Amino acid sequence: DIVLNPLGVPSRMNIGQILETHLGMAAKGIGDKINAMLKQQQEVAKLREF
Amino acid sequence: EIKELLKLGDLPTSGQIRLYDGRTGEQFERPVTVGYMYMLKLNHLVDDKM
Amino acid sequence: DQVDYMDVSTQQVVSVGASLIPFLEHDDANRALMGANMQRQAVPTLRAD
Amino acid sequence: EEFDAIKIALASPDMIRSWSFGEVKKPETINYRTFKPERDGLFCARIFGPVKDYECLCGKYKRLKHRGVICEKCGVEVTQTKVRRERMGHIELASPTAHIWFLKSLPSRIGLLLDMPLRDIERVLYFESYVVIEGGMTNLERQQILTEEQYLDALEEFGDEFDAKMGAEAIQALLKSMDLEQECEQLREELNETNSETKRKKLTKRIKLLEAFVQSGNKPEWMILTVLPVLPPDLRPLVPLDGGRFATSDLNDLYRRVINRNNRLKRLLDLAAPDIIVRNEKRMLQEAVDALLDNGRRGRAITGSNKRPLKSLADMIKGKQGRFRQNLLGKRVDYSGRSVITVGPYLRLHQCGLPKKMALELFKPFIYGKLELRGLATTIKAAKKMVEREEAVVWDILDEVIREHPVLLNRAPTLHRLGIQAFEPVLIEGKAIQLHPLVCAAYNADFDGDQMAVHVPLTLEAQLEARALMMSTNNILSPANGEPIIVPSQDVVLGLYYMTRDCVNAKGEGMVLTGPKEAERLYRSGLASLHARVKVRITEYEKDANGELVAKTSLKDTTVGRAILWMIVPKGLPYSIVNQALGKKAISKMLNTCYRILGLKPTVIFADQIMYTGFAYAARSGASVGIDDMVIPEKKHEIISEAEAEVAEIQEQFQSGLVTAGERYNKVIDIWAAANDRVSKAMMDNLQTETVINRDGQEEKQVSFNSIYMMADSGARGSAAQIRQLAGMRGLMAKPDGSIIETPITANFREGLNVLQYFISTHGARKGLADTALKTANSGYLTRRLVDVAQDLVVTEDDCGTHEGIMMTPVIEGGDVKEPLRDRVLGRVTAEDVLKPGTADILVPRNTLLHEQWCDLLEENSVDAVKVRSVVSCDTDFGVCAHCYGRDLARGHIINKGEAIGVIAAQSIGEPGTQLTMRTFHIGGAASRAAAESSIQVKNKGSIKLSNVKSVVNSSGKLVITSRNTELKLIDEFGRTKESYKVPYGAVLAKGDGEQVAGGETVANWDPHTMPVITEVSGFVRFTDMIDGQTITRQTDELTGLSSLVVLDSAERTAGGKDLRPALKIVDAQGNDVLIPGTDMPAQYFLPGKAIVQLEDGVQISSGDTLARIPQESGGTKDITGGLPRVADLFEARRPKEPAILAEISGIVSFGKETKGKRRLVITPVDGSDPYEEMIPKWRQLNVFEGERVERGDVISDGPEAPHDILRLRGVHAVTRYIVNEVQDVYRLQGVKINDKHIEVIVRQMLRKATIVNAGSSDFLEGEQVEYSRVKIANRELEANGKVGATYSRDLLGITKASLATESFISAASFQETTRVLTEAAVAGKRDELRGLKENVIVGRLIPAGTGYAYHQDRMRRRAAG
Amino acid sequence: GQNMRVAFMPWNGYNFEDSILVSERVVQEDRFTTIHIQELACVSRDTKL
Repeated sequence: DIVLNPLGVPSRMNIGQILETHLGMAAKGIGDKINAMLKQQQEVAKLREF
Repeated sequence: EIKELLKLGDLPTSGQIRLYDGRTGEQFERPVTVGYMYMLKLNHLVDDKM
Repeated sequence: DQVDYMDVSTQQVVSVGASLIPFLEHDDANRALMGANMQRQAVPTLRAD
Repeated sequence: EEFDAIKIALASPDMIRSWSFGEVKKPETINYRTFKPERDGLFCARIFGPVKDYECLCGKYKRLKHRGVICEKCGVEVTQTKVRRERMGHIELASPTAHIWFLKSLPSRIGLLLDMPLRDIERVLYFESYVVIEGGMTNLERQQILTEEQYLDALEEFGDEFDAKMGAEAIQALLKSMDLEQECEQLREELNETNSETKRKKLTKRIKLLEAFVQSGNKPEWMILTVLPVLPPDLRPLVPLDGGRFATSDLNDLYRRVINRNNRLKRLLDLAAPDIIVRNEKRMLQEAVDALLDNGRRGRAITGSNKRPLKSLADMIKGKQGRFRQNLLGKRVDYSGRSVITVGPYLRLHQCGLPKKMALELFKPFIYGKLELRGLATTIKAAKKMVEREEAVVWDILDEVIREHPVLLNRAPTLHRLGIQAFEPVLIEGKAIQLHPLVCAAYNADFDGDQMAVHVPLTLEAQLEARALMMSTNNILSPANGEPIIVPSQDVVLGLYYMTRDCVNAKGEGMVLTGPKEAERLYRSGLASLHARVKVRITEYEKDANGELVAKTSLKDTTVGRAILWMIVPKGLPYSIVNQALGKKAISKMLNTCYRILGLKPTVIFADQIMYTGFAYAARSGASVGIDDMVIPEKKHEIISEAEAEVAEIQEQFQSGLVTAGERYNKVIDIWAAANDRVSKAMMDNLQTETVINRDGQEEKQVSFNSIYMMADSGARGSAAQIRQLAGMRGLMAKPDGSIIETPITANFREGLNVLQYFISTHGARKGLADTALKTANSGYLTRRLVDVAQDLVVTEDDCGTHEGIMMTPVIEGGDVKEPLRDRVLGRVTAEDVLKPGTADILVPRNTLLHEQWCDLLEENSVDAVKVRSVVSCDTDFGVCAHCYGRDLARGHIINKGEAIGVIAAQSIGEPGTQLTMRTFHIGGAASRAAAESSIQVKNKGSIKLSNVKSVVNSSGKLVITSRNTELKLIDEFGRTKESYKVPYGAVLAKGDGEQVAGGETVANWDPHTMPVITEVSGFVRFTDMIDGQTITRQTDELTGLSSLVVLDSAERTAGGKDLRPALKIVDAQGNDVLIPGTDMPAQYFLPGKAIVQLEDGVQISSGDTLARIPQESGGTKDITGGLPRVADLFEARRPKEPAILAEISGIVSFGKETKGKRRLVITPVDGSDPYEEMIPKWRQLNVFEGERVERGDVISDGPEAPHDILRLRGVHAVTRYIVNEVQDVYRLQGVKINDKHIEVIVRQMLRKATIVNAGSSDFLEGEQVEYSRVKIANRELEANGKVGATYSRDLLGITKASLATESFISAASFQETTRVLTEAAVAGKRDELRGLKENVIVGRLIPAGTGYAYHQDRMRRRAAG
Repeated sequence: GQNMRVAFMPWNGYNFEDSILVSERVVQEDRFTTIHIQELACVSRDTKL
């Protein structure tokens, strides 16, 4: 959806948005897994355990 | 811990995945750092600034 | 025996408007200042998420 | 209507009355019922005309036909409303008033003309004491002050002859009764008798003021004020605000107060008020006049409406928010707009993208015009509604309105010339203006959400001059240097560099291709990468000797990306330049070569093609950054452990009591610096290769492909500090106030930081931020000053015919050559060709433009120094010529007539400082450390070649330089000067002259703690006038007999040893005298004050040291944020704290009487019989002991040198070159390439004033400051007529003094200090016939420069014809 | 603000100098959409006539 500019990022002596992007990718993967497990009605106990 | 959380959500531990261009469909040489972020915006309205 | 007092946490120095950054120690002081300004001058959206 | 000049003089009362058309008596403004002005009010309709458009007061005189009919009821002349704009009133005062700003303004010209201090005239005007106007009796005379009691005591005795009044009346009577001619004759007779410096200068200034007042035709009675003018009603408006309330003006209130006080004074005088009340009312009227003219500067300001005092005309003229720099220089302009930037090329180089609305609101007049042209609309009023409806035909016509139409873009602030460019717009969607990608370095505006200004030229003249002059295709170079201003960002361009790189031998390598198109097809089809080592059949074209092309086809070992880049390069550049890696400097050199070889037309196409190719291939590449990219070496933990172990060892040694505080601090600093260096080296060694991959069996070592290392090698921004802060150790931080912090940061931004290190780096980051934010204003002030100084430069003639110049030898800073001769004399006109034997005595023509071929010829011939025509050494009057400036840095060719020289140079000097302070500090900020102590090391291999040396072989068989000023040069086989060092007096060298030296050899031994006296022949020391207790003393030491005798100064000598000067007589073993070889004076060295003798009588003394260290360090600070005061004081001609006193006249120099320890330096020349004595303080250190045969301008004392004495003693060219080098070294330390011509322009503009001490024929006396052009014209006339000439003395002045000394008082007042300049122009009565550019800017006429050069020469030839 | 996908990669000039390139789904889903309220006051004042 959004494309940033990697030119001024490494020059401003700050990692920042890189770690934020990695953590957001982790959260989005967790959310996609939760959504995929919720689209089915296998077992609520499995959802609780996950 | 970030790599562990990425591995939990069934994601690569490197946090850098290659993409496909929406114009030609060619694969890039080096992978791309993608993920979810939280963007904000000031007032800065072009309707008022212009 | 040379320790007198201990701080409560690490967020006691930086205020909320500048500590809301998820990764503060990975940014420069000027970068963190500009980010705190852009965050305190933000604008709400239609559907808050 | 066209005025020729602008005259300023004193106004006459009758003339002020004639200016007005009625007298204002009542202070009534309006009525609370009707808004009609009173018939005797401030803005009455009878005095200043009608209020409405051709309408009387009572509304009876309708039918506008009635013009100039005075009514019988209201009495209003039916005219237009603009009549009130160009008319003023007057007020009839009862008692005269003294003009406040005529005596309060320095240097109190009233007190100078009256020969009376300011306190006396203040006590007289404020009715504190009485003054005698003219005394007929022999008791008192003119200018005698008497108090209240003294006046009563003197009035009861005599009568009918003691003339005395109160304040203004007395001063007016004195000015009326005085005679100017008699006083001038008396002053001229008194100046011939006495020559006391202070009194002579005072009387000279008084005579100058009197002569100016006489030649101006002004009257002394005009100094008082009896009828003051009234401000026009339109300048002081009174209109109701939108909130149902009224908005008054402070000037209206001031005029009302003045009128009320005048009415009260009249009522008091008509009713015979007492003396005290009359004095109080007159004092109040004087205070009111003061507040109306200059509100509250000598006392307390008048309290305003709520809390703040009113502003008067003096505040409207002098203040920063005044009219000058807000409505004359720059102000609001019609047909303008402000918009937001956009990030996308979407066009070509000379085109920009604009939204439909900009022309929606600005091109509507053209829309209506071309609507009436074709007739698609009925009338203009209907066309306006049709445009407001936004029809399709409206946009169809606007598309033709915008077809080939110029438009000016602006970024605030506009520092350099590239800040104002012209383009052509194209209608797009989205209401943000797009900006060209390559003009980001021209406007110095990053794409962070800035605002751009859009302006539209209307006249065909302005449209054509914007299309031709200020086009991005025509203006491609920077005005600072001949290098292309396109020094780009864009990791896109980094990816271009990556295309120009190599990689592993993976699938795709091992073929041969026929041309770049085959490689392009192979890379686009998706078969291999752009790193395959593939031989390409490159057909390269080279220019011929006449201008043709030479075709040659051969195989070249290269890659696919380099072949594509060569394909992008047109058929006008060689292949040997692209055969290497293309970084920042590489593409900069490529663009410079394409400009200097091909021209200007194909360069734009090449730039567009290469930028489109870069964008496309970067979008196809897909680079990124990640945590896994930046690796951390495992040796960092070991280095930290070693550092903390060494710190613990230092602490253990400090606890034992063996290391002090400073030594421990320095050792800790050095250890942490070494640790940081080792960490950086390990980081580089770990990040450089990263190429452990088998390459067809055996491995291969190459560079890595990490995003950070690639971005650093390509040079997006360029910094290793960011690299070591992100991957390794951040470095050392400094305390906010005192010193550098002892404990540095060990972690980095990859592993995270704690609160302590973050808080300790934040106070330095914000410190640097505040520093650059506060210096961004000092830089702007410096640019303002530099523009104000150099503003009257015009190119009138091609050449002036001057053979004198300056031999510009390449100044080699230290060992490495910083600026060679090629980069120094590029674009200069040479004169007085020096014949230097090179290869076969190559001759150089005279007055020829130095091209790249001439530069190559000079490099092959290895010319030492070349003499050119400098700006200071010019001869053309009223500015400079084209041959003394050289090649223009804008067009690339020789500059023609019309183009300015001063403003461009000022902008080019002012822009790099601001650009650096805004760019470097906003990205990163920290603190560094610099070294102080140096060592002895010679790396270059050459031969010793001394210059101006008088050395002699000593007893040890070595060559010791026996001269003061001697620079050790290093000559090579090619015959050029490489190294140059300052050799102190008495330095023991290693070799002689002509012998070959090696690398790393001690050539001299300039020990700061040991400066021995050079002794030629050994001899027994004889004590002459050296008695213990009288002049010297005895001090018992701890050694085995090596005592120390301290020669006491005259402050502790006895009464008998006053004139007894101690010396050291050198005799033989028997007692005979020894003469100095070469002269007749015997060997006798006089020991200076505080002389230390090591050995007593009986043993010969050797290597005497009677000096100290006294280490004093000069400037040369860090980045421009901390160095701006240096260049500021350099351009202001500042005097140093320790001025180096130079020798005035060459000859025998000796001493004299010394009172209180102050040294006296008497100069006794061998030709001049009159001695010259100089006062030297006691604490000043001298180099020579008695005196040598020094020359004019010899370094006597140590420390910095003052530029004022150098110009007077050594010469103008020497001080000019010194100032140029001193200013250029600051930019050399910061890495800024600025040519010396911009500095020489300002130097010449600062040397436009000189004094004349002679007996001439024209109006030139001793001690007058005349413009350099005027004295040049006078010398020309004297040489053409054959009369006796006059010798001038050039003096150096700062920015403020040279600006105030300009003949153009308009620009000097608009810049700063407006009121004093106006008073000087009114008193002296100058004549300004539109000389400066600021005058033409204010009056809105054609500039006498550039395109207006034709109009300027036409008006000049018309004035000369009649 | 709002949570959206972000990728660090160059382009054809839409990420020239620290800019932001967005997609169409951001506008289609009403993301980053605000509501402005401009005041307009009409006052009635009687004149002297």
